[PDB]
Amino acid sequence: EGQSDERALLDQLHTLLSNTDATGLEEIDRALGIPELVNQGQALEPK
Amino acid sequence: PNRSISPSALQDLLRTLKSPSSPQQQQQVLNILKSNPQLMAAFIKQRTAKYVANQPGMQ
Repeated sequence: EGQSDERALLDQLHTLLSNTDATGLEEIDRALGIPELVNQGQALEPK
Repeated sequence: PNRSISPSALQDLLRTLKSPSSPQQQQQVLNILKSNPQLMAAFIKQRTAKYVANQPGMQ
Protein backbone atom coordinates (compact mmCIF):
# COMPACT_ATOMS: atom_id res chain seq x y z
CA GLU A 1 0.00 0.00 0.00
CA GLY A 2 1.40 3.57 0.69
CA GLN A 3 2.03 2.87 4.44
CA SER A 4 1.20 6.36 5.73
CA ASP A 5 -2.21 6.30 7.45
CA GLU A 6 -2.01 2.50 7.09
CA ARG A 7 1.37 2.58 8.91
CA ALA A 8 0.23 5.02 11.61
CA LEU A 9 -3.06 3.14 12.25
CA LEU A 10 -1.22 -0.28 12.13
CA ASP A 11 1.38 1.09 14.62
CA GLN A 12 -1.22 2.29 17.16
CA LEU A 13 -3.28 -0.91 16.63
CA HIS A 14 -0.33 -3.33 17.18
CA THR A 15 0.69 -1.09 20.14
CA LEU A 16 -2.82 -1.58 21.66
CA LEU A 17 -2.82 -5.32 20.77
CA SER A 18 0.63 -5.82 22.41
CA ASN A 19 0.66 -2.96 25.09
CA THR A 20 2.05 -5.64 27.54
CA ASP A 21 -1.05 -7.91 27.90
CA ALA A 22 -4.83 -8.27 28.42
CA THR A 23 -6.53 -10.94 30.60
CA GLY A 24 -8.10 -12.86 27.62
CA LEU A 25 -5.09 -12.16 25.32
CA GLU A 26 -3.53 -15.28 26.95
CA GLU A 27 -6.16 -17.39 25.07
CA ILE A 28 -5.71 -15.35 21.85
CA ASP A 29 -1.91 -16.02 22.11
CA ARG A 30 -2.24 -19.82 22.75
CA ALA A 31 -4.98 -20.03 20.03
CA LEU A 32 -2.14 -18.80 17.73
CA GLY A 33 0.52 -21.04 19.45
CA ILE A 34 2.45 -17.86 20.49
CA PRO A 35 3.92 -19.30 23.81
CA GLU A 36 5.39 -22.13 21.62
CA LEU A 37 6.58 -19.61 18.92
CA VAL A 38 8.55 -17.99 21.85
CA ASN A 39 10.78 -21.11 22.33
CA GLN A 40 10.97 -21.41 18.48
CA GLY A 41 12.54 -17.86 18.56
CA GLN A 42 9.91 -16.29 16.21
CA ALA A 43 10.31 -12.89 17.99
CA LEU A 44 13.98 -12.81 16.79
CA GLU A 45 13.18 -13.53 13.09
CA PRO A 46 12.91 -10.70 10.48
CA LYS A 47 9.85 -12.71 9.22
CA PRO B 1 -10.68 -1.06 4.26
CA ASN B 2 -8.62 -1.18 1.04
CA ARG B 3 -5.96 1.68 1.04
CA SER B 4 -5.56 1.10 4.78
CA ILE B 5 -6.77 -2.47 5.52
CA SER B 6 -7.70 -1.84 9.23
CA PRO B 7 -9.57 1.64 9.10
CA SER B 8 -12.79 -0.13 10.30
CA ALA B 9 -10.89 -2.22 12.93
CA LEU B 10 -9.46 1.22 13.93
CA GLN B 11 -12.89 1.60 15.60
CA ASP B 12 -13.83 -2.05 16.32
CA LEU B 13 -10.50 -3.86 17.14
CA LEU B 14 -9.44 -0.71 19.03
CA ARG B 15 -12.70 -0.68 21.11
CA THR B 16 -12.36 -4.56 21.33
CA LEU B 17 -9.23 -4.06 23.50
CA LYS B 18 -9.90 -0.52 24.86
CA SER B 19 -12.98 -2.24 26.39
CA PRO B 20 -10.84 -4.77 28.40
CA SER B 21 -10.33 -8.47 27.51
CA SER B 22 -12.58 -9.48 30.50
CA PRO B 23 -15.99 -8.95 28.71
CA GLN B 24 -13.75 -8.95 25.57
CA GLN B 25 -12.02 -12.28 26.62
CA GLN B 26 -13.35 -14.16 23.54
CA GLN B 27 -12.15 -14.78 19.93
CA GLN B 28 -13.86 -11.43 18.99
CA VAL B 29 -10.27 -10.07 19.04
CA LEU B 30 -9.14 -12.93 16.76
CA ASN B 31 -12.11 -12.37 14.39
CA ILE B 32 -11.17 -8.66 13.80
CA LEU B 33 -7.35 -9.38 14.09
CA LYS B 34 -7.41 -11.39 10.83
CA SER B 35 -8.66 -8.39 8.72
CA ASN B 36 -5.35 -6.49 8.36
CA PRO B 37 -2.77 -9.30 7.71
CA GLN B 38 0.13 -6.96 8.68
CA LEU B 39 -1.69 -6.08 11.95
CA MET B 40 -2.14 -9.86 12.52
CA ALA B 41 1.57 -10.52 11.85
CA ALA B 42 2.59 -7.40 13.90
CA PHE B 43 0.39 -8.73 16.75
CA ILE B 44 1.99 -12.23 16.51
CA LYS B 45 5.51 -10.68 16.25
CA GLN B 46 5.14 -8.16 19.13
CA ARG B 47 3.14 -10.73 21.25
CA THR B 48 6.12 -13.11 20.83
CA ALA B 49 8.55 -10.15 21.44
CA LYS B 50 6.70 -9.17 24.70
CA TYR B 51 7.06 -12.83 25.78
CA VAL B 52 10.81 -13.27 25.01
CA ALA B 53 11.25 -9.92 26.86
CA ASN B 54 9.57 -11.65 29.93
CA GLN B 55 10.11 -15.48 29.66
CA PRO B 56 12.78 -16.24 26.94
CA GLY B 57 13.98 -19.65 28.32
CA MET B 58 16.66 -19.89 25.57
CA GLN B 59 15.34 -17.37 22.91
